[PDB]
Amino acid sequence: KVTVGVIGSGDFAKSLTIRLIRCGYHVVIGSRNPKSASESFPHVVDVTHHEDALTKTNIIFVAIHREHYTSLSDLRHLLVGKILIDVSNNMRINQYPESNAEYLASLFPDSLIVKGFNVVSAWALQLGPKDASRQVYICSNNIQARQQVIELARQLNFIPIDLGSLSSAREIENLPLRL
Ligand SMILES: NC(=O)C1=CN([C@@H]2O[C@H](COP(=O)(O)OP(=O)(O)OC[C@H]3O[C@@H](n4cnc5c(N)ncnc54)[C@H](OP(=O)(O)O)[C@@H]3O)[C@@H](O)[C@H]2O)C=CC1
Repeated sequence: KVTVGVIGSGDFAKSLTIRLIRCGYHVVIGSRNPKSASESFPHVVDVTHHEDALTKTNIIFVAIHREHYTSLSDLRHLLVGKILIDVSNNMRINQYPESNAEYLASLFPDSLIVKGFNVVSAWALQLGPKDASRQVYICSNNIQARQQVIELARQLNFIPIDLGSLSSAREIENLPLRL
């Protein structure tokens, strides 16, 4: 089984882990408190500290909020070359001078940041997307990473919508707030 990483242990991380297992992946979780977080996950999930989880995969969902990204800054060297999937949303349209994915890319300039899955609810990861809204919008400045995340979306039974460069991340982040 291919191993996919998730940083965080909240509702989104738990729901993502469900879907990843159901679709045939092995999951490693990086948590600040893995002994505590371990009960929030099945025994088949490897719950560990961030620095250990990162050695077990090259593709990591960053299932934390933007305001906590700098808590990972000391991992910069270990994260070099890894795909970081920015799943985040904000509470306001155009909240910051940069999109959350561009902010994450500025913190980890030698990682490969891909925006994706922010439009998917936790409940949708558990039950599946509605048949008329299976779409997940994906973008990145790195074409190869973008295509890997597009393929992961397909394996998770979503319809990936390729919006090209990371410049698209801002309006992808605005979309849940628009109607
Ligand atoms: N909930 C949802 O339905 C959706 C959420 N999202 C996005 O997913 C991401 C997570 O959302 P959600 O699960 O609801 O968020 P939570 O508020 O549950 O936070 C998630 C994780 O953040 C981690 N973390 C929390 N604080 C810190 C910190 N101070 N430093 C380092 N890590 C920290 C915790 O992991 P730990 O304690 O294990 O370290 C925690 O389990 C967000 O970006 C959100 O916008 C996207 C679509 C839907």
